[PDB]
Amino acid sequence: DPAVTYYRLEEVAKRNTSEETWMVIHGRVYDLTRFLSEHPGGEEVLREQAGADATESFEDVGHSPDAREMLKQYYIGDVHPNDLKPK
Ligand code: HEM
Ligand SMILES: [Mg+2]
Ligand SMILES: [Mg+2]
Repeated sequence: DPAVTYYRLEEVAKRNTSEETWMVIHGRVYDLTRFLSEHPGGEEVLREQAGADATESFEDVGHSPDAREMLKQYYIGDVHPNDLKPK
């Protein structure tokens, strides 16, 4: 619990603009505000899903091992349990 700060998806949803962009990937929240400019796939696809769980798009694109490593530096917390899928 403790080493983990939780975020309700309703809060994540509000970080959907260039000033502060967050995104959920496999139950974890990422502050990608500084990452936007450096994303090889470009900014637009990230703006389209900012504030939301983009796990499915992330996985369908087929990101590389180094892409997944890059996620870590932007990890800020976990999705609140109330917002998680039931199974
Ligand atoms: C809205 C979610 C995301 C979408 C739709 C997306 C989409 C894409 C697309 C379309 C490409 C180019 C495909 C190709 O290599 O031919 C790409 C490449 C890449 N993306 Fe994303 N991306 C997303 C999130 C992220 C995140 C969170 C990171 C990590 C911080 C990331 C890191 C990369 C990197 C490093 C590449 C270069 C190719 C690779 O290493 O796999 N992307 N992305
Ligand atoms: Mg704040
Ligand atoms: Mg590695």
